[PDB]
Amino acid sequence: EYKTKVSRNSNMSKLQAGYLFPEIARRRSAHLLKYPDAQVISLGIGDTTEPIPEVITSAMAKKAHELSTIEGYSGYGAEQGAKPLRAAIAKTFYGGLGIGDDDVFVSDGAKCDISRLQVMFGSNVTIAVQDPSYPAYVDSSVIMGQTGQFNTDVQKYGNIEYMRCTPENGFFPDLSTVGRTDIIFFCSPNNPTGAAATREQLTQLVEFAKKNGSIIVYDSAYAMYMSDDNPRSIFEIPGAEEVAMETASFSKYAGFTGVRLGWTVIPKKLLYSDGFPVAKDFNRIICTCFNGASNISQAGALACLTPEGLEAMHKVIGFYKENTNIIIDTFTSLGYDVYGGKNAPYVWVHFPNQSSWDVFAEILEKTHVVTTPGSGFGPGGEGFVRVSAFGHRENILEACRRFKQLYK
Amino acid sequence: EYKTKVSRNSNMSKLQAGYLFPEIARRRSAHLLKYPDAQVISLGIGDTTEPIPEVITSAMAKKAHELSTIEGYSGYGAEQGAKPLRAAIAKTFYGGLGIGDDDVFVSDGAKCDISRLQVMFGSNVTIAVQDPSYPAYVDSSVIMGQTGQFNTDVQKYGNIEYMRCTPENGFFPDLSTVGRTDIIFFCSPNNPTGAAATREQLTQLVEFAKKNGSIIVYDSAYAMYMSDDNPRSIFEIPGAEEVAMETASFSKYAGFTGVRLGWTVIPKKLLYSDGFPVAKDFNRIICTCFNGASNISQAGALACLTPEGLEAMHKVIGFYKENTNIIIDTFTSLGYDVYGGKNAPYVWVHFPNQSSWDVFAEILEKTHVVTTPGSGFGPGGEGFVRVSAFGHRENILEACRRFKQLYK
Ligand SMILES: *Cc1c(COP(=O)(O)O)cnc(C)c1O
Repeated sequence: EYKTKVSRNSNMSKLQAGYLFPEIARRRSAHLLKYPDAQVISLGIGDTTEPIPEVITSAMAKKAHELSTIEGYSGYGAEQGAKPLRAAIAKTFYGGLGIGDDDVFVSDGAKCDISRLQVMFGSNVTIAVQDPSYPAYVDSSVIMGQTGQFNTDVQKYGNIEYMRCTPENGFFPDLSTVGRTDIIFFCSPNNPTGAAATREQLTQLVEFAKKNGSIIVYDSAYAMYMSDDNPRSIFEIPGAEEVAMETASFSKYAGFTGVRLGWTVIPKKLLYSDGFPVAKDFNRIICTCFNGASNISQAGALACLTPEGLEAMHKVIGFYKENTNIIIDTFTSLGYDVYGGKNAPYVWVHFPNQSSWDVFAEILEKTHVVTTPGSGFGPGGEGFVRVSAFGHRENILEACRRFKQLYK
Repeated sequence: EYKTKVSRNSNMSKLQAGYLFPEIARRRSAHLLKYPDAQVISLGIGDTTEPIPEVITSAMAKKAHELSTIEGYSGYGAEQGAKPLRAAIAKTFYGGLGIGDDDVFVSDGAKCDISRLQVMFGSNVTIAVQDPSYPAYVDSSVIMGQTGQFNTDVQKYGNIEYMRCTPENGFFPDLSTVGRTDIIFFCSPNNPTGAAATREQLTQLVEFAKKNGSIIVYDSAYAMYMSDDNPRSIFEIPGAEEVAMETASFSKYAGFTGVRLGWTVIPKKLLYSDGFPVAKDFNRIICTCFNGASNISQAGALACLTPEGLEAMHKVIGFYKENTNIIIDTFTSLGYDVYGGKNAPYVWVHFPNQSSWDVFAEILEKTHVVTTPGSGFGPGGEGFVRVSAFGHRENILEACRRFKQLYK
């Protein structure tokens, strides 16, 4: 029984358990083993369910055809992203906010941007996250050697600042009790709570980062579901250009979850403590560690940033916000406290006194509905469950009538 | 100017000057500011130039049309890649070599595979690479914390074993001179040299990884260009499954360079010194730090692994193999030592008593042909130049009459 002499990466061993999502999918592969005929409805992973609009798919199909012509054939392409696409993103999403074409970095998706940022920052930085938050920030940090071990008494990795975002503080932390770090990851609208920060809130966030000499990594993945009058971008806060970057994705807006495109914006005025432009480093990482987003997907996102493309996406965003209103109403009618739902395609449901893993297991077994337990998302966390609103209309109506049968 | 309080990642300051291909791209733009009317032919960056075979692009297109239907809409994940694709890759390139479906991890390409591997390994391993070798292994190693500083005397980074590969050893390390490392990056058919390890050399390498307790990262990106009767996979060497993983790309066979599809194979018996399965850590990385190759790229890759697919790839590999014989004929008829171009789309031309940067500057200046100086690939390296065989036939032909003009 042979073994090499290379030691496992000790940051891999720190990881408490497997990644939240494959584990949920694991738990559900198991349920369809126990019950091969169960009509399983999945509102677990925020996985878009509608076709991509024909305006996007034609662009992609035509790009594929053109690769078989001498004149349409491209090859390797700027790994920063096609220039017309960087421009279109700058203008569409950041026009009037001080961002140029050269500040946008197109990628194969935000999960990949996140880990690209993390290799760039290195393992000598400390980080803060919202609690609860999206598990890829915490997990990438452990992986990169930014942390200590996991403490099972608090449910926290050591050396990470966890910023409690609760129903009682509007899901915004009390920044007077948050310890300085190098990096602050901020998701708005938040996954899993659905909370979108206010102009005044983000104002404080910028001031805080500016006082502590921190970088904010702002995740606007969901910002197109905004209903309230709140910034969609951090760069709307004057002074964000000296302390902030933004990551986003086409997945939620265009349904590109299997299709794969995002970007990150690093402004010319984000500098490390020696004056070295942070953008200059991310560019160096992108050239050595990534090979550029797919040219078919880039033609895709290009067609998105057009009157028709934007119309198409508004429609699909409207469909999901309806599903979410339906989910909100069902749990409200059943007597539960539900947050989120206004500014994001998922709802955040309080089950007081119960473990969220237990709730998840109950709903799954009795209803054949997949949800996501809150403590998948950090210690603040327990016992909320995130219910996602990405399903066909019939599927959400039926999941909803299941939750109705189940609860009193 | 305002500056944050976070320090630059010291692994990025280690790096330097500033990635080779940008460096050549500059000198190419500089050159054209000098010769505005100049007909510049690029035999530089190894980049595919023929259209993707129709049978591929049709598959990719049809996939794109399908994302706009209820039936054929997808969504996320299985970031390991789709089952049928992993199956087809296992069967087609590793049939008979003990490799299961589950050992194959589909990625969006070989540069992103080295990223993910290097993060899985962590900052604490040491690495051996061939000298000259493809920059991505070296630069990614620096980025990850694996080296010390660059030494301008010898032109190498501290803490890397550079395994020299020269005319005098027929471009294979003399392994009894090679110090132990944790990882050995090994590319055959090699880039830049075009040299493909023999069955007896690869057996020597595995036996060396076995006694040193090392991991081989075998790079078969050019394996489909093999002409000599040499193993195309490391897994052809009995015992490789205990000490080797393999990394490949569709970029150089279907011209996927701008489309983006690769894979990495990790056998079941590859373990760390504590008995832990390397593949498991890899699966954890790909799950948390990547979101999968594109569904459209996967559909393309699947169309390749079919009789028509394979027929198409052979015809393109053949086109470029004919380009490369013409390059060899011409340098050889001109008196030089010319290496590779038998098992690879690269010729390795010896220009003794000159620096490769000057031969490059000379060729570029006086013929309007871009090459790649051998020194961009490491000290061993000096002074060859690499000539790529990817371009249109007329372009290769024209560059070749231009070489004759130029030489003695
Ligand atoms: C082209 C090439 C690869 C493939 O890179 P992709 O990211 O798939 O394009 C890998 N290794 C070497 C040495 C190469 O030349």
